[PDB]
Amino acid sequence: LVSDGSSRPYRCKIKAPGFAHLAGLDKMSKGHMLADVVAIIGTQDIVFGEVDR
Amino acid sequence: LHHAVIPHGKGGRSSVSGIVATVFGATGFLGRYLVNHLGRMGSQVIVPYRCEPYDTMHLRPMGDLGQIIFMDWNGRDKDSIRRAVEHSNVVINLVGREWETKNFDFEDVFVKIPQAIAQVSKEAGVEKFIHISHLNADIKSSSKYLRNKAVGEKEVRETFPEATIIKPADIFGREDRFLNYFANIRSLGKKTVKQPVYIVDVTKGIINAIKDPDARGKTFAFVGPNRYLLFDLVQYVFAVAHRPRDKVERIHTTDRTLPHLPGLEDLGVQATPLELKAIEVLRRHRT
Amino acid sequence: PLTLEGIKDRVLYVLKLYDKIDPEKLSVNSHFMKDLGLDSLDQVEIIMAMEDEFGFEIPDIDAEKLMCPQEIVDYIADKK
Amino acid sequence: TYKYVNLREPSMDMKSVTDRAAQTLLWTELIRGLGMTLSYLFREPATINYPFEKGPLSPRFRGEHALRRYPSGEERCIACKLCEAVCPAQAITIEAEPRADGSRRTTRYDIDMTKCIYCGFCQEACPVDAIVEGPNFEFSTETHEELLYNKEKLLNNGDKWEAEIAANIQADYLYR
Amino acid sequence: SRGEYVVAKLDDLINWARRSSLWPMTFGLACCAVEMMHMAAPRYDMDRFGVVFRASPRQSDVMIVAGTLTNKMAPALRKVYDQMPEPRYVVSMGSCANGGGYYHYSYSVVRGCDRIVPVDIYVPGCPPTAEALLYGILQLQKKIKREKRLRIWYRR
Amino acid sequence: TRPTVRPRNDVAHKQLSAFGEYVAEILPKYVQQVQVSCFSELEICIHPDGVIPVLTFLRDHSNAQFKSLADLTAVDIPTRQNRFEIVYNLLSLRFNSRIRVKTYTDELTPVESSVSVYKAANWYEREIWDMFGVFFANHPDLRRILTDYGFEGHPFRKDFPLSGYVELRYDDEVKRVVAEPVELAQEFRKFDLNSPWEAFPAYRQPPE
Amino acid sequence: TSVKPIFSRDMNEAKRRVRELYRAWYREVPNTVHLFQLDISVKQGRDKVREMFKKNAHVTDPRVVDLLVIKGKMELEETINVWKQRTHVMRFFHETEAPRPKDFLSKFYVGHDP
Ligand SMILES: NC(=O)C1=CN([C@@H]2O[C@H](COP(=O)(O)OP(=O)(O)OC[C@H]3O[C@@H](n4cnc5c(N)ncnc54)[C@H](OP(=O)(O)O)[C@@H]3O)[C@@H](O)[C@H]2O)C=CC1
Ligand code: SF4
Ligand code: SF4
Ligand code: SF4
Repeated sequence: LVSDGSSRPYRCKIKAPGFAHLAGLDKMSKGHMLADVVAIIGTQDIVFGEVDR
Repeated sequence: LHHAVIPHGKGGRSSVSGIVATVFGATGFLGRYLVNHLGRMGSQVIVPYRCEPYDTMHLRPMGDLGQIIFMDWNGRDKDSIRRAVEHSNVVINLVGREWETKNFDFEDVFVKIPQAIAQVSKEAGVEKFIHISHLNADIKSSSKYLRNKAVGEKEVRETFPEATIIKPADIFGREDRFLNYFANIRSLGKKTVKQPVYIVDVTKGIINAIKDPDARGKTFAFVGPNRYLLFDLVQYVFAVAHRPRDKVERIHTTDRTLPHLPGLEDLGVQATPLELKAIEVLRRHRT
Repeated sequence: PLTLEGIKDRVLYVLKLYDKIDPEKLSVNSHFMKDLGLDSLDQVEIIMAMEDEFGFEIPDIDAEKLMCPQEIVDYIADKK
Repeated sequence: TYKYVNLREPSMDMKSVTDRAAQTLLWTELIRGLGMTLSYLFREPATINYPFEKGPLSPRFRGEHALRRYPSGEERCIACKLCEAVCPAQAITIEAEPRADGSRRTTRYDIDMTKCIYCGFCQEACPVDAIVEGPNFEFSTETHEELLYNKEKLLNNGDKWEAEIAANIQADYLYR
Repeated sequence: SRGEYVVAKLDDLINWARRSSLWPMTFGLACCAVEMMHMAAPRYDMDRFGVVFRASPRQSDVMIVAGTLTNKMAPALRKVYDQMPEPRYVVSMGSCANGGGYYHYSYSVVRGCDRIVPVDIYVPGCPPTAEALLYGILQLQKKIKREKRLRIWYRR
Repeated sequence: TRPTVRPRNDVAHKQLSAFGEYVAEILPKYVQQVQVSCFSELEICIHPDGVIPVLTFLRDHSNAQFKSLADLTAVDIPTRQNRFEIVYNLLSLRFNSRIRVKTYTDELTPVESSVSVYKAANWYEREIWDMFGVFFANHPDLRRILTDYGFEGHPFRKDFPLSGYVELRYDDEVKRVVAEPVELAQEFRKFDLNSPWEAFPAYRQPPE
Repeated sequence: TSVKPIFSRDMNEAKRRVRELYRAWYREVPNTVHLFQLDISVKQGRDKVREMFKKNAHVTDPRVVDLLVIKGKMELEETINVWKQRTHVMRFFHETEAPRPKDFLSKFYVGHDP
């Protein structure tokens, strides 16, 4: 949070573990095949709402 | 006149534009594009149907939130039609099956339908009534279609005289009849010279003339830009598409200009040719 | 059949084949940019159009150095 | 404090290694899974027969957006604009006027059902309990015109019942 | 008029045949998808209504648009809509999708899924409680009970 | 003051004060501020050239380990000439502490692309480029991610208003989806909530 | 005053990269109008391309030119892949009106647009 002396926050921002966990997908999945990639998307819990921030 | 028929602000998506249009038809082709351009203009459209609401469902979200409104009409009673045109700025008449049904001929749709609607309209007090007609629909022969249209033309010209009787030539587009029959072939080849006019210039002309007053009373006719032979056009269709009785008679029958009546140039719309849009629309060939 | 004159004739009719040039009005000292009313946009159009016509790539600085019909013909005579 | 996993080795003793081999070549714990699933077959499943039996709830569900009124009295809303001041998608639209009497009242009290996220904030913000989130949740509306409430729709919906709303509030006017 | 009588009876049979099973496709963008999978749950059934949850688009009867439509989403959504057989119906589930919703005054959001595909059944809620969605599909079925296509064809 | 008001530890405050004084005096090329708030979370305010050198210092050195990376946003402040604030936020695995590396920057001159030492910063810097337009020279790939492709405007600025300029609709004219200038159905009302009367006397600024 | 620019020294390198970027768009166009099964003549698309170039010839500040070059390179990448669909490519065009001209009396009829 970044607050002006205010009742409106000037700037909120959210660190999302979904974003951080989607961030390393190449280096997690350089040496496998596509069904394993779907398992990789599974094994780091995704909601895709929070990956948007 | 009262407020909320006056235009408001810019255009598009429930900007309160001018005309409140009662349309008879519009579940077919040209009326569907016409409702589309009035939704772009942002005009409230009252349309009655008669079929299942699934068809008016797949043409429903053309308007914005709650602009267009749906109700029922029938080819028999004045009360339902009158209730559908109780309050209207303008009304347009576009109707017709191109084969006789069990219960309807080419007679009495083209005859009997403009009678009752013009009756309740002139008792109702609508303005800028636009009645379409096929081009070169005569008292002459070869079509119950064309002669019933000529009788309806004389009806709409005589009673309610300041109707814009409008006529395009035979149109082509995404859901053309005659180019579809050119695809639905086999064959036979004749001669007839013919000008094709694309559908979007037609419906642009109709919405511009209906929104621009002082251009009333006069019948108009819409012109194809090329005007050449039918069989050369069939060779053009097979060339662009990569592959080597009433409809065929009524395309072989009559294609001409009428120098009496004014056309596109009293409206200020650019003519889209056959070639551009025909290349745009001829998909659905081999790969 | 690879001389200066055959290359200049094929360069000449593709100068004919470009649309906005009005007319060709060829000269050894034509300078179609400013003496004929063209753009550096159209300069680079014509340069890579000649590249599209008959061969070698003509990169950026040599595409800038031409500005002129016969200088194109002579620079191809250098390069080809 | 930590309690981690996967710290063992396959035991080199002959009984344990032939047991892992027996599971490998005899398809055993797969059949153990089949046995567990058939145990759930032989239970009675827990479904509710929907159009007759309705799934349970709380006294504090947030549904219908109904209005209330005084005992044999007029409209409970003062039009004090707090609900539109708090409405986090601004779906309230209040235009207020007095009438010929003198008590301050409304003209236009509109709830969009599209923007209304169903908070509860307008219930909590109401000083007189004018708007109340209703009990029933069955809207199912075939046309988008019909999902835009007017004040008259809200008053009819507050006069199709109060007895449910009154019972819910009179049970739980003590928590909030 | 037993011709008309056979028309009405056969129309009842075919439309009951349509509305009987109605396997959907769950498009499911956001948390409305979680509540839809909670009406896939063992308590609120879908087997009873013949309703088979199925990711197949090619055989989709109805389509449950739920979640939150975005500008990046919309052309792919309508491409999903096109490769679909023409007897088809749409349930707009959720306050986000049937009118923009809580992210209404925003960029990158189409103001409701009306502006892409036509909508038969709106059902509001955030999330629409699984019970209420099941009521919405029941009133979809009653819309299917009144559709009179074969009546219109015979007296057409 | 003791019930229902959160008490604090001055010990952590003294520790962070000494640590910030240390870091500030041993990298004096770029430090302009080391500020410590009341509840002991460190802020270091930095010129936009010591990005790579200071982060290479702060990843290592065994007195401040701080491997863990988080948020990078550049809080859009007008009434400055250097508008944007790139905020690194760093966490120590070894010491359990949070330091906010605030570096300042302007509209058009790049900071130096912290992805060289921070493999988490790749989509973070891509996000900052997409929402703002802060450029990152010496970077592998800059694209638009978390926006539409054909959309532009860099929307998380203050110049970009709340509604977008464009608004999609399907139309059957050209049989596809198009974009139009925005035709709102309602105003998005605007409540002048900034009440007067000086709710905090300590944070007053000197008037002119 | 210290300003550290992207690429530029004078506008010569600006001219150089922008003419090469235009060459990239020229050989970009026919492949894409064939790939997306589009419906527009190649002449028209290329003239709208060069019209979009000729809109912003009025800027001489070289950092602005650098940022323009990088933007155009981004979208040439994203259309030389298949990452952008038919919708965005048509969205560059305006085949749906948008009719509004700059006549005085036309804006005096459809009111309150000065
Ligand atoms: N090239 C061309 O096709 C040209 C056509 N025209 C004219 O344009 C008009 C529209 O053409 P088009 O769209 O192709 O044809 P349509 O048959 O599709 O249009 C007629 C519309 O009115 C409805 N309708 C027709 N008869 C009845 C009836 N008895 N009761 C109720 N509804 C009826 C139709 O079916 P439904 O009832 O299911 O809604 C349809 O919605 C026609 O009148 C045609 O003569 C003019 C010039 C050229
Ligand atoms: S808070 Fe209650 S009394 Fe006040 S305006 Fe809203 S509903 Fe009416
Ligand atoms: S529940 Fe929330 S969104 Fe709905 S009217 Fe009340 S305050 Fe507004
Ligand atoms: S309506 Fe509520 S539950 Fe549904 S997608 Fe939107 S935020 Fe999620």
